[PDB]
Amino acid sequence: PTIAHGDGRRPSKQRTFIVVKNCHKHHISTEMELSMLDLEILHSIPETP
Amino acid sequence: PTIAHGDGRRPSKQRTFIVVKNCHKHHISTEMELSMLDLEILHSIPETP
Repeated sequence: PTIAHGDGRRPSKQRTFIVVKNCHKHHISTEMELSMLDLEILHSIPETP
Repeated sequence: PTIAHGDGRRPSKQRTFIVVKNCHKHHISTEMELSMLDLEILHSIPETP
């Protein structure tokens, strides 16, 4: 908006500002290790304690 | 008003003051701009959505 003033200065027309805001994408990585012998007995079901 | 005194000083009379004040004027002006196309098609009826 504007103000009207009695002063001799020119009045200024209606004005709008159009503003663009942009994203930021961030990337996150973690790592895990698993033993082969550990993965071995998982499939079978145990019989002896 | 005044207050009487016993002294030999000459008396000041009844005192009257008349003060005149007048208006002051202010003018206020805004300017707006309207495009041709808006004001034209306002009269036009909607044929299609």
